[PDB]
Amino acid sequence: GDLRNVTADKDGVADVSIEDSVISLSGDHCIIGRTLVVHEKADDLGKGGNEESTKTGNAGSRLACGVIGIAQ
Amino acid sequence: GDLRNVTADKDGVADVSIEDSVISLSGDHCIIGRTLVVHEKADDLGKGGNEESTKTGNAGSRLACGVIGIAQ
Amino acid sequence: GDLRNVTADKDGVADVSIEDSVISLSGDHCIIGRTLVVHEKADDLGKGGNEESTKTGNAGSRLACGVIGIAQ
Repeated sequence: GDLRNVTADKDGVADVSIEDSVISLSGDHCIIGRTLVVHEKADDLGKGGNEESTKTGNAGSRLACGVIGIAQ
Repeated sequence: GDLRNVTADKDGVADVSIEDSVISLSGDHCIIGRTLVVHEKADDLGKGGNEESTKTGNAGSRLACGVIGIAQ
Repeated sequence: GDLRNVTADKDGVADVSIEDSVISLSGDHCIIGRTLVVHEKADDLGKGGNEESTKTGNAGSRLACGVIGIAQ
């Protein structure tokens, strides 16, 4: 036994089935301006930092110990 | 036994079924302006910070120990 | 036994079924202005901070120990 996830189906138009998952949606991110200024200083961002990841994801830029400055 | 998640179906138009999951939706994020100024200073953001992740996600930029400055 | 989540169905147009889950929705986030100014200083944001996550999510930018400055 121990099926742990089962999605049966016989007919049906445009049926949706979401079992144990993670869904994330965003929209538009407009920025209108006339002057953008960024000043930054960093000195110590990692001193033996361990990091793990298993079955992860994101809809953008991925980084560890970053000084991006201006992202998008 | 121990099925833990079961979604049966026979017919039906546009049926939706959401078992143990995480859903997150956002909208638009307009910003209108004429001058954007950012000044930043960082000195110590990680000194042995452990971090784990399993089956995670996000709809944007992912980072650990960041000084983004201006995101979007 | 121990099914723990069961959603049966026979017919039906546009039927929705939400078992043990987490749903989060937001709307629009307009900001209208003529001058945006941000000054920031940070000195110590993590000194051995452990962090875990399992089956999490969000509809935006994810970060740990951040100095974002101006998000969106």
